[PDB]
Amino acid sequence: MLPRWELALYLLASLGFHFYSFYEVYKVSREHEEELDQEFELETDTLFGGLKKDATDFEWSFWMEWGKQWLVWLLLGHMVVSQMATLLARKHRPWILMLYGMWACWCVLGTPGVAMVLLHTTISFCVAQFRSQLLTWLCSLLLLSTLRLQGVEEVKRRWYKTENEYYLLQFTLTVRCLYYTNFSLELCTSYSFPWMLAYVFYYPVLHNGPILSFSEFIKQMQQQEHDSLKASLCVLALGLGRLLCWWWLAELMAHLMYMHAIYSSIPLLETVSCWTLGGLALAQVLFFYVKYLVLFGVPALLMRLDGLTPPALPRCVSTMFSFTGMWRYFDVGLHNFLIRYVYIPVGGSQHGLLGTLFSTAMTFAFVSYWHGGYDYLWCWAALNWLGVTVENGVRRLVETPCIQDSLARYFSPQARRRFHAALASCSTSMLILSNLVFLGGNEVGKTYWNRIFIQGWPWVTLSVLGFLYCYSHVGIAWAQTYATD
Amino acid sequence: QVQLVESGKSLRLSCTASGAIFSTYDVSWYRQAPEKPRELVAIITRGGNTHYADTVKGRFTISRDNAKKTVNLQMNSLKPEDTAVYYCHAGVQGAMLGPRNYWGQGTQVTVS
Ligand code: HEM
Ligand SMILES: CC(C)CCC[C@@H](C)[C@H]1CC[C@H]2[C@@H]3CC=C4C[C@@H](O)CC[C@]4(C)[C@H]3CC[C@]12C
Ligand SMILES: Cc1cccc([C@H]2c3ccsc3CCN2C(=O)CNCC(C)C)n1
Ligand SMILES: CCCCCCCCCCCCCCCC(=O)O
Repeated sequence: MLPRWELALYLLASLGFHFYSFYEVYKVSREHEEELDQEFELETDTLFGGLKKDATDFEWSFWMEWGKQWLVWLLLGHMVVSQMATLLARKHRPWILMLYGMWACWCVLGTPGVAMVLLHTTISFCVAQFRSQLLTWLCSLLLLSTLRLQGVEEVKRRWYKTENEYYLLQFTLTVRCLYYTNFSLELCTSYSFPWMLAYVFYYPVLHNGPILSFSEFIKQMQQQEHDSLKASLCVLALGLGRLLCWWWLAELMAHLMYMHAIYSSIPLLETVSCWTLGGLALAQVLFFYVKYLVLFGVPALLMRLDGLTPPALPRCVSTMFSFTGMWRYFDVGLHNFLIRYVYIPVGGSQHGLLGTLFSTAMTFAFVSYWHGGYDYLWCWAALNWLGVTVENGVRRLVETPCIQDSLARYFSPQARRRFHAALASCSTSMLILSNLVFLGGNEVGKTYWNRIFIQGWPWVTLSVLGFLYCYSHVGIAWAQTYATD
Repeated sequence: QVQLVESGKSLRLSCTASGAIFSTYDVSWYRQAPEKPRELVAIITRGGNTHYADTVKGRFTISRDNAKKTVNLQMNSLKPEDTAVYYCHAGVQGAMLGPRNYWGQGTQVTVS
């Protein structure tokens, strides 16, 4: 749709301000190294010369710590046991995998927590016997709230010597919530307590993994065909190479940029150059993408080696230009879950506009609540709700035959592409703000909003919108491939 | 395992976290009068931003010092209602920092 030279110029500008802003972030991090070390105790390693890591991130440091401790070995064991079952006798593979999942859950959490998962699953199963979608949703919500209660938190903390084990239990149960809620809703020979235990205690996605729809699990696990061992080895080698590359990139961004430390000390964030501000925003979202690439590629890798078909991994968030697009592609598993359940049952967009505005509102309320329900999560979800609704309304208005005919009459398609990118610039300028509010908390979002739009209304806003305009042109040009079909 | 321990004319309260990176916690001060739910009194975020409950605005001052990992609530012009149990609460804000949340033990405050 565009002359090659124009697209090349847009792409060069896009990579230009990404790398320039990263350079600004790197310089700022270098300048304040001593203060951050004395404040947030930057870690030390020999991975990259004399650089000192910034482990103020919680998910990354936590998951890497565990991966070293136990999870990597247990995943290797799961791989070995899966291959052994497939070779000796595949007829009993599902139950062998279930037993291995129970044993691994016991090893990393002991009986206190395997019992908790079993109790949650059993209660969900019994409630499912009543066969009422409302009952199942209420049971899942109440179980999640119990996970969020205080006395429950204290009793759980009592059992575990190290807090990290308690947080692992919290994440495991937060995801079991979705897994057994999915199964219970589907229930409302295939559906028996043995199958539900097989699904819940599936080790690859036990702790924090892509939400694997029960349909795929039952269909492919019950399958009677598999690839050769040589193909499995080749896939394992390639997947492990890609995972190592992704982990190396995550470590590179952790070392070069102290983005997390800069976001922890709000006073610094409010006195840096605006180029550094945009660089910090982009570095934050890109580090999050790499983190949920590394963490979601290991379960995905294992399930690929088991013959399962996992949800597609997130697509680089430097080519995402919309609330709906990156709600569809970044988190594929959760998106499929939220569409099939949660959204459709309430009514969705097939019954009146109010129906759409309430189905989307309820979906986003549940999504915010699931992540934990803190205040900043509610703000991020409200921002996303407004963005998604506004975008859907604009798309509907454009799709009207009169509007389409007028646009064709007046604006050339080459021109209408420029208008599309111009709108995408604002949409993305709010897409990054919502993500910043989700990551750094309300204060970071307020600092960005004051510094960029209000305090810099004359020219800073225009500069940001122009750079996001080039960004949107590149993003739409790339996304023209997959989005169409 | 972060531990918050309270302490303590006017009365000065405190909440001194230990073994924690206190530069990021958004400490707070919840008070629970008997036969009533716990209610927010004063919250001080990690950027210095301060917020107060409507009933106790101006009279109450909340301050913090990251150097010593301490918080201090200053209650002035006490009234018979203020008698309650005051709970610290050190919770983070942001998906990078995580789901940290360490309610304090709590302390008793009485007048008349
Ligand atoms: C505007 C600049 C950028 C553009 C146009 C861009 C575009 C793309 C595209 C098209 C892909 C493959 C499509 C897909 O994975 O869904 C990709 C992959 C990726 N991008 Fe970006 N990207 C940009 C900047 C960045 C930056 C700064 C990083 C920093 C880490 C990054 C990290 C990644 C990673 C990790 C992958 C996956 C690599 C792989 O496993 O094959 N991207 N990018
Ligand atoms: C969801 C969880 C289980 C993901 C775990 C990711 C795996 C692949 C991660 C977690 C911890 C990582 C290790 C952490 C530290 C080191 C030391 C370094 O000198 C070589 C890489 C190595 C050995 C890493 C290899 C990859 C690793 C094992
Ligand atoms: C606005 C928006 C919509 C959808 C997903 C996201 C991503 C995303 C990407 C780049 S920074 C960012 C911040 C917030 N986010 C998520 O918390 C993803 N949830 C993880 C679940 C699905 C396992 N943002
Ligand atoms: C809250 C949304 C922020 C999104 C920022 C995206 C990155 C765009 C690049 C901005 C660079 C700085 C613009 C010029 C500022 C100046 O010259 O003072």
